[PDB]
Amino acid sequence: MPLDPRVEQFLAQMLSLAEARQQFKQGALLLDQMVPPPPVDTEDGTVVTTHGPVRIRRYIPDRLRFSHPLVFYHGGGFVFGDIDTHHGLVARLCQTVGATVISVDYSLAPEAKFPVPVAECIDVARWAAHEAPGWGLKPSIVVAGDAAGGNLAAVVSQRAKDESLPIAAQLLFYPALDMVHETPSKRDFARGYLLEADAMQWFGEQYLRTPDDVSHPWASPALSPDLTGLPPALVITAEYDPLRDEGEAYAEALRAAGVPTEQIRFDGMIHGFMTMPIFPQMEAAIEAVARFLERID
Ligand SMILES: CCCC[C@@H](CC)COC(=O)c1ccccc1C(=O)OC[C@@H](CC)CCCC
Repeated sequence: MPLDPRVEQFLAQMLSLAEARQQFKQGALLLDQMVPPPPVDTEDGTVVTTHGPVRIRRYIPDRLRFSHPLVFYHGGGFVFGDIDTHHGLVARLCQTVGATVISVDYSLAPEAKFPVPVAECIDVARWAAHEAPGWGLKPSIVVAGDAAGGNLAAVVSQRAKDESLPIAAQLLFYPALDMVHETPSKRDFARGYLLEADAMQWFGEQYLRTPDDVSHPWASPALSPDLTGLPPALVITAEYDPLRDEGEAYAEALRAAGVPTEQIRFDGMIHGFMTMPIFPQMEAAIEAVARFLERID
């Protein structure tokens, strides 16, 4: 419950759009150098979405143990990140679960704005549902994402029924869910825990079209008043993350809507930890993912 010691060390030791994207990529590949991912067979590809081609990467496990494709949406505040920044997480998800994983390079803001990545993420999920029989898998997919990518996975899940899209589960890793309400964790951990109040504002300015967008349910899936019938859900939070309370409240709300829900707070942890392989909690959370999906298919 105190701040993990390795996290403390991490936090102690630490301007242009293109080069802000760059330092994000460099921070990521620096973590991967320090703690290399397992080897995994991949193949690049493209998906035709209603907003353009979107690059994807398919991960193939050494040993296929799971009978649904995972579709992973990377985080980074809708502004940063890509297939490469999240390779360390996706590689381990692929090998630990023994699932084929579709990692998605959706359109980043501010070039694309809300709700372009929502539509594209829906299109890729539909693509994967269509391909699944030909991979030898069940047609129902698992959607998954971290932070901003958890937001997308949550919106995709809520829109699944309307869009005739089969989803077997949703893995939300410290997701952003509510852009309207100021929770206690948002106030208590506003500064100093990697993800900051000022950054969250800036991401919002880049992603949304106008301030009114914050209350739209495809920006804020938490405001959706009827969560009955949604995909079984694994919701992971970090204790010391401003996003913690919305994530946890959402899992509570799903539980009360009859949705089979597993809720896990990682104590001592901060936002982003599932892409930070310097922390052993990253692999623990990946084992949590593998255990949860055993209870699915
Ligand atoms: C090896 C991979 C490198 C990246 C890794 C750190 C080394 C993880 O970083 C993060 O998770 C992260 C860090 C800073 C800013 C944003 C994020 C992020 O994903 O979500 C931002 C949230 C803001 C609330 C979107 C909500 C918009 C209202």
